[PDB]
Amino acid sequence: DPSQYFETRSRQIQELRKTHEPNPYPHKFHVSISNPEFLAKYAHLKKGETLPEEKVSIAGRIHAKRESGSKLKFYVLHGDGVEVQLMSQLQDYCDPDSYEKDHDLLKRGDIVGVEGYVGRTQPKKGGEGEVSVFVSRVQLLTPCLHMLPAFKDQETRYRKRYLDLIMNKDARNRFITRSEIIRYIRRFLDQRKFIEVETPMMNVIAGGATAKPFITHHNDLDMDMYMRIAPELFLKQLVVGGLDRVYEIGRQFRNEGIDMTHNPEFTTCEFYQAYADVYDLMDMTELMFSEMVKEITGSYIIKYHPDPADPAKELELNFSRPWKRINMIEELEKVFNVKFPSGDQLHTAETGEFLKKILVDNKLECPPPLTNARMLDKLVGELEDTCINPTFIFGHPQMMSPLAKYSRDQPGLCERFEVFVATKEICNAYTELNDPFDQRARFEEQARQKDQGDDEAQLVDETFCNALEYGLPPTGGWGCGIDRLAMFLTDSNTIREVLLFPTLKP
Amino acid sequence: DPSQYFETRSRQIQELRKTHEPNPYPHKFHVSISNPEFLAKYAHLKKGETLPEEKVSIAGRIHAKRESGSKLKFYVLHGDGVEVQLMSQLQDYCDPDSYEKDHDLLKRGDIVGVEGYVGRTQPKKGGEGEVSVFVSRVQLLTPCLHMLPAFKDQETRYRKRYLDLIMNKDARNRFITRSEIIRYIRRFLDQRKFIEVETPMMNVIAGGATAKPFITHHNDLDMDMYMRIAPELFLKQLVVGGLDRVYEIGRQFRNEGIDMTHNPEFTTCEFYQAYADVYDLMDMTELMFSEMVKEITGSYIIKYHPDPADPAKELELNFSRPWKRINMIEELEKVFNVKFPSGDQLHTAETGEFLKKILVDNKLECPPPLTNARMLDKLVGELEDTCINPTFIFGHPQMMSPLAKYSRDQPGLCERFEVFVATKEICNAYTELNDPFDQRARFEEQARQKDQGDDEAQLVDETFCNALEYGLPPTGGWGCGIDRLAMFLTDSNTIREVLLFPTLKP
Ligand SMILES: NCCCC[C@H](N)C(=O)NS(=O)(=O)OC[C@H]1O[C@@H](n2cnc3c(N)ncnc32)[C@H](O)[C@@H]1O
Ligand SMILES: NCCCC[C@H](N)C(=O)NS(=O)(=O)OC[C@H]1O[C@@H](n2cnc3c(N)ncnc32)[C@H](O)[C@@H]1O
Repeated sequence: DPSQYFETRSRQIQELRKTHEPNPYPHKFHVSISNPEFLAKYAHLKKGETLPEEKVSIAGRIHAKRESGSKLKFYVLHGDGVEVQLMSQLQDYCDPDSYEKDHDLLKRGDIVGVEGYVGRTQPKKGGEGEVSVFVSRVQLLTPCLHMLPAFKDQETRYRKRYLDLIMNKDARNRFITRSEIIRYIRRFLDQRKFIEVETPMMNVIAGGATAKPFITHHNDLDMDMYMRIAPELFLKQLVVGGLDRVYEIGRQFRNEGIDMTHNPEFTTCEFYQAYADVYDLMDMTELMFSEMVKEITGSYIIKYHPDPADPAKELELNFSRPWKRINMIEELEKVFNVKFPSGDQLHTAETGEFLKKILVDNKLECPPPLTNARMLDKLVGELEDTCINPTFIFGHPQMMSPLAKYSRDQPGLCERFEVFVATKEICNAYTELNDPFDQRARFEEQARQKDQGDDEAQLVDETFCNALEYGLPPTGGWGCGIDRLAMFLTDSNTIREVLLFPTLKP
Repeated sequence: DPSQYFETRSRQIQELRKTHEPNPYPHKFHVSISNPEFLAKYAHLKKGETLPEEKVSIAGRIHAKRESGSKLKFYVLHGDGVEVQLMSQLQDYCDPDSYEKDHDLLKRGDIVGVEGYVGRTQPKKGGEGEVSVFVSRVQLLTPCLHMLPAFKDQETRYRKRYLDLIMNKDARNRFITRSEIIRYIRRFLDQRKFIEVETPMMNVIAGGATAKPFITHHNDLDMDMYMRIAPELFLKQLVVGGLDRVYEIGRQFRNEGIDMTHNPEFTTCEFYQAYADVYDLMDMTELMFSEMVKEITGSYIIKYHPDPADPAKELELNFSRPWKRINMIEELEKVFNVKFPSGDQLHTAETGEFLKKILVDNKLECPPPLTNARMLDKLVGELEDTCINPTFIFGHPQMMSPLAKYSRDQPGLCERFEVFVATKEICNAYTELNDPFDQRARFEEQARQKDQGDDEAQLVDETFCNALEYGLPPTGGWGCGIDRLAMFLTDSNTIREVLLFPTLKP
């Protein structure tokens, strides 16, 4: 029957394309007022009151149609996230000889334009009225050839996102919220005289993060190229150039598997501020995010539901300042009740045995290669799993942070922090390593990590090294995951529901 | 000697990293006031007047250093696009025993922080004074290991953009202007209740334009994918979903050669508005662009210098409304003094012979394949080459516009326009083709164009065709080249000077 409806409506519309008495695909319809403005402009009307002088013209998609008798029909239009009811008595219709022929063509799902006047209906059985258009003329703008469903399934909603947006309206709101998150961040940085810049997405070396890149080829120059995994190395060059405050909100490309917090392409905001350090960035972060949550949510506290198998599970995310701050190695010592190496020894093979002994005793599986950086990163997860409120984890070792500046007092650690919300990492920031001598050392250490099997290690970029030799000022850098911010502010348990068209496993 | 300077400064700084008496790479310096704010706050000072009570602390890069005698030195700092002079008498220096040792370490090009008070110098020979910092303490923040040049060359500036920004400051301004163009467009659309969205950059089918795409591979899913050449087909699906007004400012990827108006990756703004048509878009375009030019330039008229071999050549770009409007085929008939086919016959092989006869008689070389769409596109160039002011070219044929809606009165043409400025195409817009029956026809016609050798033809996307069957309202679509807008508003004769890091021919 769905196939029968599609074939019947197709032949009907196809005939109208030849005959053009209704002209099923007209060019222009003049909308006098949007549906939301319509409902707000005339909400003051009392139940039963009408203004026949107030002529309007609106448009939208038919979501409901009912007809009682032959001289009365009702419609419900969806438009701009608002539902508007139409009432078409025959005494209100201009040209009553066209009344029945104009209506019989309209089916549920069609885009229609309608003219008429304003009034609030008076139900005999339910009361409270409804601001409606008292139809004088109705006109088909675009016919819907398919029968719309009466649709829970998840991964069909991702291939036909447009159908999801038609049927739910719940999806529509969270993508608007995602837009508002991005515009809040731009406002925050623009007001601080940041310059919005754009750096290449196709590079000969993909640096600035630890990830596997996408590869492509430019035919005209017979040149293989990597899709960028981060804009970091370019943005620091701009700061070397004199652009003291830059930021970029764009797409990243990382060749990794899909899960509830990972997409092969995703949006991240990175900003760089000269003459600031981590402690400036820590105050910037919790000022920006706490006040963003209150402005968008209405409260400093969010109720998040992480488990899709148990929607009753409720987490309470308190973004109130000050945020909890913890030192990584200090708390790792408390988690496992053991004194860790000094910190300048965290790269040694003796430390590697120490880390693996903790992993196998606690039955924590670390996928190979078992470099000290990866093994420790797995151990840090035991800290992340109790960070519900936004929590700073500070003091990453140097073997894990090839581009973060060494700590001014703690020997083997870096001035670096990550923020975790509901156990997920939402942003990464540190004091920019502006020391070309130490930078070379970190790049050599990464090269040795790749020698033991870590293909995602960050090897040296000599142009970036040249910029550090000309001089990068003391600056602070910062990067966040926009998609993950959208998850927690829209109460989405998966990243595939804050992405309009998520990467499809075909 | 440049190598000798780099090796000498390296050994010197390397020693300071061990000794740490100066500590060549300190962590944090507290800037009391930015250099531009400094020059504006104290510009009221008269020549010779000082305020020893007003203590400041600023930072920047040394661009000039002079020393007269042993107790007086001058510096000139560059910061935030502003140049500030430092005066360091020994009577002003706190701890005079450190005065000479603190200064001798500083070389031209170093990032330094400086403290002192405010005053305007009084030159005995040149007058007019200069608001200066009367130094009490100077401190090295980042040493510059390389000798800066005394630098015209072009393509070395693209590989070391940071060096370009250090030496010129002329480059710095046009990238700020480019930022202001993007933010003007966002303001224009945001004020009209547009939603800023993001659509995939990695698709299984790259549609929405006529171009050759980049190909890549996702390992986890063993899946080949195309980098997007346009977001159009996704944005129309959002309008089918109920997002009546959407826009996206992001990167496009087209595998084509580099020239003065083409980069393999470039930024384009596309917006889609339901219930509007070309004539709405034409007024939107010349309202947005004319008022953007006046707000950013200060005038409705721009002086553009297109030829790099002849910088004296000056074009006058008048963005005043109304803009000139011309019909494509109507003016092509006047250009060649010949009546063109009816328009519904422009796809036929008889028309193909007609087009080639014009091309070979006028010695216009069209690279194969010689499809009617390509041959006509070459002929249209003869119109483009006299469009100095922003000019609409309206009425493209259907064989050239597979996604533009057919004209309501002109049989074989589409409601489509392109805007040309100084003979270059800056934007492309039309009435969205919301007719799935005719859309299939256009996709079949493109498939036949590919059969005759046009590998860039737009073949069918069946998911997008499904969305049109559910119903796309009558909408108008619009797309512009941000990089090309930046060229004309910054007086840049090549696209590689409005791109921070342009694609490098290695
Ligand atoms: N100089 C200071 C550091 C700047 C940030 C650094 N360049 C960077 O790339 N950070 S990152 O940790 O690699 O990623 C940034 C954030 O993006 C998010 N992210 C990372 N990978 C993904 C994926 N795959 N999908 C979605 N979001 C992701 C996550 O919240 C991260 O904290
Ligand atoms: N539905 C209305 C039409 C929307 C626009 C359509 N999707 C589109 O892609 N237009 S385009 O003509 O293919 O490109 C848009 C603009 O981008 C610019 N452009 C195109 N190719 C390049 C390249 N290679 N570099 C820089 N700028 C470029 C140029 O000004 C074009 O007018």
